[PDB]
Amino acid sequence: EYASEMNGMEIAIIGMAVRFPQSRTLHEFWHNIVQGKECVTFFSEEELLAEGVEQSTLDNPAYVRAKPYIEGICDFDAAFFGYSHKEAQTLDPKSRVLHEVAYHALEDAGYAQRTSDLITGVFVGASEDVDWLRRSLSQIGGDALNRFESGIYGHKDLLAHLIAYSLNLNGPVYSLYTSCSTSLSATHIACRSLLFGECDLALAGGITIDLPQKSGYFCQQGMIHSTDGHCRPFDSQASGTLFGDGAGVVVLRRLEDALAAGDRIYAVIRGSAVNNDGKQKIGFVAPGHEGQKAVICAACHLAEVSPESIGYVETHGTGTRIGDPIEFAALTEAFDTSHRQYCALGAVKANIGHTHAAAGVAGLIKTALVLHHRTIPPLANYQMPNSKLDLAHSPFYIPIQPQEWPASRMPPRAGVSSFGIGGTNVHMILEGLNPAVRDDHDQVRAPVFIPLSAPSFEQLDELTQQLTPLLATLDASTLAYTQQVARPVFDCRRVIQVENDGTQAMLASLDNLMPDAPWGLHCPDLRTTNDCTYAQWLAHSAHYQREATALTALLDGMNIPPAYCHAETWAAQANSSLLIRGCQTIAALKTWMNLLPTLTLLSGAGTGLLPAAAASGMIATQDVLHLLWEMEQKALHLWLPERHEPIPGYVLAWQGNPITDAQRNDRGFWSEALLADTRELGEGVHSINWVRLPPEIREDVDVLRYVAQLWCAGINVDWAVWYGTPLPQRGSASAYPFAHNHYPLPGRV
Amino acid sequence: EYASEMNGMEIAIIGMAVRFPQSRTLHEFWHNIVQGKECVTFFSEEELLAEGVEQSTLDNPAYVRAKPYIEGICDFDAAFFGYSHKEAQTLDPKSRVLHEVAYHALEDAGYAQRTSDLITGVFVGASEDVDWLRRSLSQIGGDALNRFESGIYGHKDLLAHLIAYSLNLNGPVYSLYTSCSTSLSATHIACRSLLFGECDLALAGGITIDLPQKSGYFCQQGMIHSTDGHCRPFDSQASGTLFGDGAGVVVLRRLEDALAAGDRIYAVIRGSAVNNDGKQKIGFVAPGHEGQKAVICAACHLAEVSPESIGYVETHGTGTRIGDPIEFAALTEAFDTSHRQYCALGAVKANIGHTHAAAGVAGLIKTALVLHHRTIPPLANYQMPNSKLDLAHSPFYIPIQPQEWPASRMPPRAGVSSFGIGGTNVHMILEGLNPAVRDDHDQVRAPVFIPLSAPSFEQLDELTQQLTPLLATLDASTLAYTQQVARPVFDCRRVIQVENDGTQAMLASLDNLMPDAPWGLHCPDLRTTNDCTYAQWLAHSAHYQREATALTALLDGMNIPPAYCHAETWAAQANSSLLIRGCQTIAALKTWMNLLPTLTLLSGAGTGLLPAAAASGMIATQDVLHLLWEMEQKALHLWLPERHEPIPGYVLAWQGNPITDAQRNDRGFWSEALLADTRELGEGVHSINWVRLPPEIREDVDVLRYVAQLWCAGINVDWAVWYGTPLPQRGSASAYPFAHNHYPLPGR
Repeated sequence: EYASEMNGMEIAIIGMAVRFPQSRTLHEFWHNIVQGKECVTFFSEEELLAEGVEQSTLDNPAYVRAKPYIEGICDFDAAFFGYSHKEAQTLDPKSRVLHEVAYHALEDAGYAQRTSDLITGVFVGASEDVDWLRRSLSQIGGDALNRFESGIYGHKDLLAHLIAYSLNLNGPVYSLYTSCSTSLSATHIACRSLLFGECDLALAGGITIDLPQKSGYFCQQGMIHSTDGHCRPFDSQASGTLFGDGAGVVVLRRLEDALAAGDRIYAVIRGSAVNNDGKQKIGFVAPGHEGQKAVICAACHLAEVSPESIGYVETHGTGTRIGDPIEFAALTEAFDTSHRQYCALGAVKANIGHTHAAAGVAGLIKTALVLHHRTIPPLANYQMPNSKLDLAHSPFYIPIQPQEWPASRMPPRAGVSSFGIGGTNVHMILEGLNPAVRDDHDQVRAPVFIPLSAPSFEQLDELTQQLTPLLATLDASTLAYTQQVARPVFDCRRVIQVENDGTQAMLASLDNLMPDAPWGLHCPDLRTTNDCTYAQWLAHSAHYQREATALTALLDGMNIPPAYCHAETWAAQANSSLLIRGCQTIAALKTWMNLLPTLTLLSGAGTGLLPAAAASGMIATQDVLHLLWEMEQKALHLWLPERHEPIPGYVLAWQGNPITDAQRNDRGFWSEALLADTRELGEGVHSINWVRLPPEIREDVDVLRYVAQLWCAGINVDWAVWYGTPLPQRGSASAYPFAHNHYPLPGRV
Repeated sequence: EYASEMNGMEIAIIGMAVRFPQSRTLHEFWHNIVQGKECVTFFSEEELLAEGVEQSTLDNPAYVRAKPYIEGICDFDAAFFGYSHKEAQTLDPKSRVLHEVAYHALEDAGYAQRTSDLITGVFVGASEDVDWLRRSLSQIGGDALNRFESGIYGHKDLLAHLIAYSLNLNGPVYSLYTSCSTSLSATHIACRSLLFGECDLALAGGITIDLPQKSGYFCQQGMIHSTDGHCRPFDSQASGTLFGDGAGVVVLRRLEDALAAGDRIYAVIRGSAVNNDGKQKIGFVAPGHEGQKAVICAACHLAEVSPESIGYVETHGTGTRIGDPIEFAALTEAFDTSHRQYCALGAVKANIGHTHAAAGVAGLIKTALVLHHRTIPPLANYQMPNSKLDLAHSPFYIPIQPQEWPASRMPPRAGVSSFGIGGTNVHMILEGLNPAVRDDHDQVRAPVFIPLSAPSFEQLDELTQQLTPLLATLDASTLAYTQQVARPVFDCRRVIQVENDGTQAMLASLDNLMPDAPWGLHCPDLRTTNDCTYAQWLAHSAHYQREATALTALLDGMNIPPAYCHAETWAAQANSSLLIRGCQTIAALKTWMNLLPTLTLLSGAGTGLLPAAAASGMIATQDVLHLLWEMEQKALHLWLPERHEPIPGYVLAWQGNPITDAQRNDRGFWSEALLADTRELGEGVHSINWVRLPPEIREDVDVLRYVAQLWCAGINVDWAVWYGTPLPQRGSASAYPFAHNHYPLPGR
């Protein structure tokens, strides 16, 4: 829950995906952040010569062989996003990488393929590097049609529109640029476009791929750059600024919609200000002290947040000698508080370098993870404060070792600053959420079931190997529920059972399974039997209880005695009646049609045929219920009801033979079936699949195991029917395994 | 003035500028629009071959020798925007052109060098050309630092931040791209930034320049490019689209602020919508029926505008044979009304071609001019409707002749639609404001003065020759007023007096002025002169009337009046009462001080020292009214005042000799001062410029003529002080004369 006063300006971060340096996933990114490790990979001369960088530049001492690079520039799943191999070859690598990162952000949001009723805008940015321009334009142009298609597909300008076209997003799709605050500017436009209500979801956040991956950079004195290959923000050894690669996408909702839909929310963006320096600085690349102070004050006033209550600031933190004290003094002036050493500082550019179009979304994703985990990270590469940082009389301390959030700064509020080269300064105030009530004291909960699904079996193997650090990071219950309801399903399926001690047990396939057969559920004669089509196991399911309330409301005005009209009392008086057994079987079959929506046949022998017919809709419920009352006591003058047709996707059976619109008008075989009361099991051959549980069901999760084994077959099980009236909070499941085909870079000088 | 409902959603287009094909200014653009002029030019083989296009590419029959191009992409005034010459050479030729167009839009809004208290955002978007990438990266990378600076100045994506740096705009500055709708998406999020309160002004715009200017293009079957160099939207012989260069910037403001600040408003964007096609089309480069229909419906809903009240729709109108019936059908099914042919269809791409990424602001500027001029333009190259177009069962007709905006369509609402290749569809609903009243009642009353100013006399001559089409189009009085209050002043100045027949007479300069002399206002003796400090001519000023009312409100508490008060009949006893001559002089002097900010001396011949000290603050105003009443009766002893401190500046003199802090404290100087002198040049020689008006003054525009000659003689004039309580309306004055320097394109 949020637990602060809700103005209208509240945007929730409901799912984030990264491809930062050494940070392929969000958990690897958080691991690098809380471990405080630099993600720059210093290379070797053989690696530079392999990537096409010549010894006449390797011998140059102002060429630092270091780059915070991204693995997987050339890998792309073309067919998943609707591309041909020729189209994916002509695509920019930024287009391919942000295709995958944006899909992973929708997946982490829980909206991977349920973007139909939601308007989703794509607000992404992209840096431009001249290296891709040299490679792509230096190739032979050929014809004019190919050149027009190459200018459409292979430029970063149409990045957002390609992402929207592949992911079928029909909101405000903009491709922004403000050159270092590009992705907090994109997040600001996303927040404003959501608060206006143009879109209901918003993908925000940029990408930089410096085409030559595994290369170095030319440090130079007139530039600002890291002279040694490390970025040291707010540090006495601040060498300069290290330009990494990166890609980050956040998915954003209004907090009212995100709380109503049960979305996991990392943090909420309370307010966001954007200004520009204009001429109020030294030059075009200079920082502006007053512009940064004004944007922090405007965002704090925006968020109705006093900077007393801010416990972390993700600074822009470029690691330069002169820009860091301007940023610190602007933060000190905007925090006109006279409270000393309470807010932490941070810079993600210590870890992943400057990212230049994903720098703002790097800071936003890092700050949302900081508020989500309530853990102040360490600021990497920091030992001594910069000599002109007046750190002692300031609001801000710098964390050297990871710590949890201070108790006297609650609710956790934090600020994300990204200040552009170009002058565009963005500040965002973010508030953390109160953590979820885990009512377990690490007691024995249940074996949970994680339904992995991939379009091919090797990707399913990638998923199953992905599940092990995922269970190392999260809890099994929310990961299981999120893979149940928030992930789209595909052909190749696999369920993993996870116990209290973490052991990933693959559920076995179903036996006696034949392909291309209808799915049926048969209920025996309820006069002799006791199981009311497994209704003692659906008694928790908050849908059986819903249909029990429905039959209670229908019965009140129908039947006299109290013991038949109280809900949730039917467990003890189950064997004491037949009307109770029929009502239990009605609600059980309704839940067994909600689950397994492709369960097509309904079957029933003896007096369970009236539950089968009333659930299927072939007979109305009224005459079934009071008819079942006289089968409870009278068994004389049965009244055969009206011939209704069932629910048109569904179909009835008697013992496996479908009694469907060929005999249904007859009074003969209905009364012959009902008055017989035989219960005899159904025949061996019906060429269909029976929903028949194993007889070792004693623990209320073996039924969930069985419907998981059903899901591992062709059934598209709707798992939300199963769960009780406290539904599980969602959280983050697996990321998609992409069928990584390889497209090389056409490199030419 | 607006005549609709203020929901708080309205954004006023208060200033526009273009650089379109054959459209250097806004008026050339509107002339090309109303004449239906196709602004595409066709080249000969010698012109293209000498321009730098290969002979094989010329004699290819799949080459079309036509391009709607911008004149002057290599010209730029670098020193105006803070650029050195190499630094402006490293600017791409979209940065230079859009600095000029953006300054012209901000100047047309009247906020050139007035964006101090206003937070101004820049929301522009360029479309990158592969050919200037070939130029700029065909240059040798001699240094790494030069490559970094040439990557942050050479790339179009820093376009908005370069504009905001050069113009000192400190609001939300974004560079955007949504394709054929880049500049309407820019206008859209500019509108949302204004409506949210992020910025008070917003420069929204876009630009394409495909850098071989004057060069043809390649067409074939798989491209949408036109077969014959003609863009013919909604036409039977629609060949295909025709891509040209273009630039255009609108300046936007919230409508309540634009009405409060008295801005000229072209049109009012009532509501805007942006969606995307998504995957719901055939391909990525295809148009989408449902996206366009949904965005037109959403924009009409958010604007609270019924689609039967829309009298003109500026379409995308790309000129293709397939996309034109798709766009017409989406407009038809978004216009759910059953009325037939009440709305005109427009397409600026008939005129200027598909100016990519400036097409949205081309259509928006055209639509805002249509609503401003209340004129429905022809659709150019239109002869016959397309065979898939059902104009008969539709809300739309295609005008062939320039029609007036019909009655029973007030207030004039219009929609503008730009539909990107990329899927982003923007639709906007614009409402025209109202016509200007023109309350001269077709009579001759006043020559009016147009203060041109420029930093050099070549620029000032160019600005002077701007006035023949500007007076051919605009009203002279509002042209003069918005030159007076809404243009920045520079050093080289020239006033052009325009009489009521429109003939331009340059206003002759002051033939006797002294350059370093401080300016002073001498007022003579009050006992002998029936005339005050030109107060009979300054009576019509609003500032003078305000000061007279406040002064009389001070006066009547302890004046023991003879009831000659209330400051509206002071001309009645301006021959007799020394009291109201003195008070009238005080109010006038003070008006002269507020009208000319560089006024210093206040010399007086005797009893004019009381109004002089009343303005300069050395004696309090109540004290000089009381003492001057005592001088009116004069039977008692003379009074020595409290002798307060002087105001900074505004120093006192007696005959031109600035006397302060030597005998300003004691008594007898005041005695020999309040005894009269009756001498005009009492100083002899002191090298002081005076505000002695010409001796022949009849028409009351002669005093404004003298103030204009003072302005042309090197001092600032607060021109708004002069005018009455109905102030004139601002309008469009004059495009700035940029000192063009040629920056050639690099080879290959």
